Amino acid sequence: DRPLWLPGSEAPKWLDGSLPGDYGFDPLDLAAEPGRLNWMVQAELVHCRWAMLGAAGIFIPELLTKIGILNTPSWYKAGDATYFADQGTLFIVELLLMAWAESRRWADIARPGSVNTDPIFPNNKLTGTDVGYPGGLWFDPLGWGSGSEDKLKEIRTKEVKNGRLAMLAVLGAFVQANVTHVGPIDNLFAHLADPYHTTILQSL
Amino acid sequence: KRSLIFASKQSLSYLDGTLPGDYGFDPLGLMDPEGAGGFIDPQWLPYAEIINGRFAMLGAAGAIAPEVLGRIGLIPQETAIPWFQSGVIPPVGNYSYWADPYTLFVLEMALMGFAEHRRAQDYYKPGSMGKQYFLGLEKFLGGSGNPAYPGGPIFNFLGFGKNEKELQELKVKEVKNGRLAMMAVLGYFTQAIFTGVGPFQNLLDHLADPVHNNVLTNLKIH
Amino acid sequence: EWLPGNPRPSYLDGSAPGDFGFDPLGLGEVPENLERFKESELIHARWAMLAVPGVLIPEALGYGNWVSAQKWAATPGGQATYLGNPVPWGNLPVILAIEFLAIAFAESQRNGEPDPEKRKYPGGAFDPLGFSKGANLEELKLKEIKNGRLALVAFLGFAVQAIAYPGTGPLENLKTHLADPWHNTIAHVIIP
Amino acid sequence: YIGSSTNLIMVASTTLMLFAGRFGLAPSANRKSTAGLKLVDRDSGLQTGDPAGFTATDTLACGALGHVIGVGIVLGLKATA
Ligand code: CLA
Ligand code: CLA
Ligand SMILES: CC(/C=C/C=C(C)/C=C/[C@@]12O[C@]1(C)C[C@@H](O)CC2(C)C)=C\C=C\C=C(C)\C=C\C=C(C)\C=C\[C@@]12O[C@]1(C)C[C@@H](O)CC2(C)C
Ligand SMILES: CC(/C=C/C=C(C)/C=C/[C@@]12O[C@]1(C)C[C@@H](O)CC2(C)C)=C\C=C\C=C(C)\C=C\C=C(C)\C=C\[C@@]12O[C@]1(C)C[C@@H](O)CC2(C)C
Repeated sequence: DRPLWLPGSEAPKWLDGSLPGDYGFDPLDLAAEPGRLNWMVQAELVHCRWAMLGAAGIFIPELLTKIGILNTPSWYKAGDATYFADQGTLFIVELLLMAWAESRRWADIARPGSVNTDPIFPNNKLTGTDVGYPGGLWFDPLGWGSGSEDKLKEIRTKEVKNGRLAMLAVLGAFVQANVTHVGPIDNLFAHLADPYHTTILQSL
Repeated sequence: KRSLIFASKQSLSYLDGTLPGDYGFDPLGLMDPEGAGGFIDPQWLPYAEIINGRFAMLGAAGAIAPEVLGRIGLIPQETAIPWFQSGVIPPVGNYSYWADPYTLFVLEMALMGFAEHRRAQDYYKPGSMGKQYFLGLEKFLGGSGNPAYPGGPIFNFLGFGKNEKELQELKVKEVKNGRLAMMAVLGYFTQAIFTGVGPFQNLLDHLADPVHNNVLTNLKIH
Repeated sequence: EWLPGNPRPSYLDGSAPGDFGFDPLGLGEVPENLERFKESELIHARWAMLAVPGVLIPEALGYGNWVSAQKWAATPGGQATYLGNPVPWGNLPVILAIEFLAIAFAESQRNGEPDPEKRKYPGGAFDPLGFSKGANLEELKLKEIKNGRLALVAFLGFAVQAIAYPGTGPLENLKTHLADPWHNTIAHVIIP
Repeated sequence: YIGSSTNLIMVASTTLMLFAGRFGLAPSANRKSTAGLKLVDRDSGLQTGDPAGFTATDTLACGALGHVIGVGIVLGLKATA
């Protein structure tokens, strides 16, 4: 039917053919129970989108810092720099603003098509019909995610794949700076210099 | 039809399975209805078991909670002390609270009397605590037919056990956890005497070197 | 309505003041217990609304706070000013056993009234300005319950951020927040 | 201490007593001794998972008597040698 993670195999029954990025990769059957599949697809959507943003703040800064256009600190040292606010205050402000946005999304997931109206002004509405893809003039200012179902799967598939790669990259940076005690981009430009003696094994 | 631990022909005559934790374990025949009396009778022993077990659940999860929470480091370390050093036994250890432990004991006796006497009067005369005026909330403390399970708006405010099957399974789970907590408190006491350190310290000592940290190596007291 | 879209519980409809469907647990399932809890809510809310101005006005004039006196406090009457320059009759006693002797009276003459709606909204003798004898009574009850809930939350604050900074002004805390909006917040007690 | 003579004596005594009680070589709850020291069968009323009929009370009795005999032997061998 479709190219799966393994060339010779049979896709799990629950992952029939529908969701974007569907490749029948579920060895552990972590979405076999009915109803859990909807939760997981939303969960992966959230992580990947966060990871995309998190990778652009871990590599692009260091990308245009090592060559030098910004002079920003490293990703793993930005947690101590003094900013106009306080680190603790910034944490709490995030927590409440995150609470509002996360809570609005949670209500959408639990009851689809119930949080589609602006509270302050009950005239502005959010254009969205698929859970996890809410449009409107804020999230979708260009109308690039509405129309034929065919293009929806393409762009959605493009979205998740870049996201899956992004999640993997950020996991690297985390562990991969933890043991090497050096920046990610520095590792890249040290791996293309002497590739055969700059490997995971030679870092213990 | 059920698991039998150390049942007998005599015990199985009156232990049939109605009670939640009923497994026929009555080697001493203490719940024989033929010679029912004051406190040794079928109506009181399950109730006493449930109450001892509930207080033991509070004890086993309370005699070790401050020590664990101080080990993980979120309560002050001076409050992270073994249970026997919290003023319950002043000789082994004492702590200075807002009131001296005898004033605290008198306050505890007053409050626990107001609660325990009402529980007793509901056991002996069911429904008698929902008639006389009691600060206007005597209607919450009415109870049900079973003394051990009032299940009122206060004692059951999340409303578990809507159906009878889940209710009975939850009863069995309560009885099992209570028996475990009772045995755990007995272990707390004996280990406090034989070791001199808190239960979590004993657990960590056993987890460190199991073969040189056990009852056999540690009945040297110190 | 506390959560948009969340279905209303079958026993919490938009009839009585409030009724925003906020009952995650379900403590008010029984109609009579719900009726009693409503009255408990109004009593708590009215007490909180009375209390908060008594903690906001005094300090604003620079006379201390609600931490100024609850035990072993100003013996010469009320501090030395405003409430009458040591005018008050109960001058020396600070733990003053005349306040927990008349609130008992107000209780005792309060408890023992039929007609729950009149148990909660007496009217008549307790309506000097006759605002209840109007057509906007339901709106007024809603406004009262709303600032009542707000006062309850505000006094919960008062308590917690009196126990978090022993000795301070619960409104000079607003001064501290305004002097350093983004630098000093609750984070001090949440994250050091 | 595991290889000590005291440990060996105590283990042997307890094991021998348990073996005698379990395999009908000593009186038990279901094995009564008459005046002629002959073992007859009785219904003690205690149900046990042991196919032969060894009960928890039988185990406790045999272990207690084995410990008694082992302590006697250990102290006697210490006092004599
Ligand atoms: C407050 C203690 C207490 C009480 C009142 C009861 C009461 C009851 N149990 Mg429960 N039980 C308890 C503790 C208790 N149990 C504990 C700790 C365990 C785990 C070992 C069990 C395990 C258990 C099972 C598996 C079963 C019962 C059953 C019963 C009923 C049969 C009558 C009976 O047990 O004698 C009444 C008991 C007492 C009056 C307690 C006397 C305790 C004496 C004074 C001291 C005990 C020894 C002491 C701790 C020293 C220990 C030395 C050494 C062993 C370490 C009755 C409702 C049976 C039943 O029908 O279930 C409903 C049944 O099948 N119980
Ligand atoms: C809830 C039951 C429970 C549990 C989990 C433990 C666990 C432990 N005890 Mg405690 N203990 C208990 C009951 C319990 N005990 C009771 C009832 C007594 C009184 C007879 C004691 C008296 C006691 C002493 C005097 C000592 C321990 C010690 C120990 C440690 C094991 C080493 C050892 O010699 O064990 C000896 C264990 C016993 C003498 C009791 C065995 C029989 C009881 C009923 C436990 C049965 C366990 C069973 C599998 C259920 C476990 C529940 C759950 C964890 C699965 C370990 C932390 C030693 C220690 O602190 O090491 C540093 C030690 O010196 N215990
Ligand atoms: C969100 C995320 C990270 C984002 C990071 C952000 C936002 C923040 C960045 C920074 O904060 C730092 C770091 C430090 C600060 O100083 C600076 C900033 C810039 C502020 C990654 C997600 C990470 C998510 C990852 C890596 C997921 C891993 C999953 C894998 C690989 C395997 C699992 C499975 O295979 C099983 C077991 C069974 C299969 O059925 C299914 C699957 C799920 C596929
Ligand atoms: C109530 C109870 C424990 C209560 C504990 C409390 C309040 C602890 C309080 C504290 O920790 C905190 C909270 C805070 C600390 O800072 C201070 C203290 C004060 C230390 C234990 C009961 C504990 C009760 C126990 C252990 C009872 C065991 C009974 C058994 C085993 C009976 C067995 C039999 O009866 C059967 C089943 C069948 C019969 O036929 C045969 C036999 C064998 C007789």
